[PDB]
Amino acid sequence: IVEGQDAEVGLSPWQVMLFRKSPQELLCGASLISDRWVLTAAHCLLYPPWDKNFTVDDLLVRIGKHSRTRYERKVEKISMLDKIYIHPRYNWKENLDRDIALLKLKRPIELSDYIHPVCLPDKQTAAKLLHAGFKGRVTGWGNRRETWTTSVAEVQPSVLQVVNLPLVERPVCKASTRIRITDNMFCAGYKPGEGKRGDACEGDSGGPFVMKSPYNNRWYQMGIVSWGEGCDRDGKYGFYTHVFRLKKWIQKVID
Amino acid sequence: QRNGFCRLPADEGICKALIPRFYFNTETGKCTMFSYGGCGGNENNFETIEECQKACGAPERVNDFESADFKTGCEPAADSGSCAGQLERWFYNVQSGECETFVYGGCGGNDNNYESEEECELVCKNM
Amino acid sequence: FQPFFNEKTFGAGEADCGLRPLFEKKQVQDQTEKELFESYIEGR
Ligand code: NA
Repeated sequence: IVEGQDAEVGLSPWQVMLFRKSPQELLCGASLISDRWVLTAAHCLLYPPWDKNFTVDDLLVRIGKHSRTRYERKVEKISMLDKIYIHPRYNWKENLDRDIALLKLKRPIELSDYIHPVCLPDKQTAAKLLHAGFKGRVTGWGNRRETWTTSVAEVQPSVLQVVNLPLVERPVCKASTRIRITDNMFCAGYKPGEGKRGDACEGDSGGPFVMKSPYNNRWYQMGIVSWGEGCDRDGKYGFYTHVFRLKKWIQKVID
Repeated sequence: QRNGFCRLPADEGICKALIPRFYFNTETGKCTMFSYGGCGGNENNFETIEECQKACGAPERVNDFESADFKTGCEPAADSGSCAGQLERWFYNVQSGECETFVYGGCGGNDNNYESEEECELVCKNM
Repeated sequence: FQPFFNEKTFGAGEADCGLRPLFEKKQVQDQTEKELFESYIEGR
């Protein structure tokens, strides 16, 4: 997360770290949607240009985390996956269209102060909340700047990072990129001259873009960190998987 | 992953120069040389192969994740405690080098006591 | 609010979703959620 801040403890109790157990690394962010199911980006699991096709044997999820690196004994939960479900129409070749994956936990996890599921939007929530200018929230353990001069070490957060970003209208998203945008995407970020900055970056992918409803006080996951063009560049915006548009697929997989 | 321009095709543009540049080829997964005409094209266009790899190849990522304190969290032998519960727990066995099951009472014991094999292996079978 | 998924396959948690134990559950607002609500006045 670029131009964000350290998240408070328990700020984002649905936040999930997708973790590689071999060369121990943060692969991606994710989110807890029940005691059993985790939502992430398809490209976190499957990307043929990098020879990437992660199985349940390759991965762990770490839930309830604050520190990126500390083993948070008795607060974080570490668990294996039962199954992986990638959208069958995921367009990895062109534009990451339908960048969505469902992760079934091997065992249901117990909820706590630090572990709690996010809501998925219904039709009315999506209609009321998806307005240009309205701000959502992005969280992750990814890079704090796009580039470094000596080492990727200088851009690592010690704890979970948070940034709030305004939704952007279609025409502005379209003109910012040479890549083709679909209704399975929306973009977010400040415009040049708005005087504010912030973006997701490498390592934040798969993480949640959430909005707090003024109607019922609940947090809803509206998007998944999908792609961008660098991190926090002027005239550019982050793109997010439009979760409500892909809700029919989520229900089909879970049912 | 994130960088969308990496999935754009190589674009020479309409200008007539032969400038050696690099682009990420998604079919091969390799940063590949092409001739750039000197005007237009797209962001899948790098002066060096290193610049391309940094922008478009699999990234350099830290492995600075902490494991359990070995002395207190992994070395001690399994301890059931004082209670009479029958909870299946995992402990790192220094002799065998494996995380193994033991029966835990629910109270007392030591830090070498984990709820899954995979948590134990994560925090004990690393440095 | 009313839950959308079937609990038998979804598991538990949907009924209480999106309400954070350390924030909404104790009526404590977080550092920047005011910014989010302010955007509702400002936005379309
Ligand atoms: Na930007």
